Amino acid sequence: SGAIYVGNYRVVNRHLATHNDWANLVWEDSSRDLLVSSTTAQGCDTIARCDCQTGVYYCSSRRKHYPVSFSKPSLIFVEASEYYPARYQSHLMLAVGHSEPGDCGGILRCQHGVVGIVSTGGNGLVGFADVRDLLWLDEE
Ligand SMILES: COc1ccccc1CC(=O)N1CC[C@@H](NC(N)=O)C1
Ligand SMILES: [Zn+2]
Repeated sequence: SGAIYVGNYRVVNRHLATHNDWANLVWEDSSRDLLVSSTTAQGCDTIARCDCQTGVYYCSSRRKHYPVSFSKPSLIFVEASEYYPARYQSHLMLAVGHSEPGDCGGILRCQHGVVGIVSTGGNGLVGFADVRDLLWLDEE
């Protein structure tokens, strides 16, 4: 589990969105595993606007933050899970790092701010849904 709180937005994995998220929906995209809902309180996270390929992510199954090198956002085939059939996911970045299904939502960050959230993984890989192209998260 986990979310990014930026401005009056909450960014979560689409597959973990709550009824309150759907009833306060701003934007969602199944092909990216992302959903954004509105919030009453202002958040403290800032979004990175950069091309970093190194950062640090939070892994709940280890209660630890790990440094990682990650690929550029791409279209990658993701295996079937309890939440999606096997399909192509867009804007996904892969890295070598531990992950388990419930690690989705952990933040990946660089020196510039939040880069994305854990979305996929297995066998010593972890995949992150990028958010750096969503420029509208920084305004209104
Ligand atoms: C972090 O995911 C894993 C880690 C280790 C093993 C297996 C997984 C995959 C998994 O169970 N998934 C459930 C949510 C689905 N998200 C998506 N964007 O398709 C991925
Ligand atoms: Zn950066």
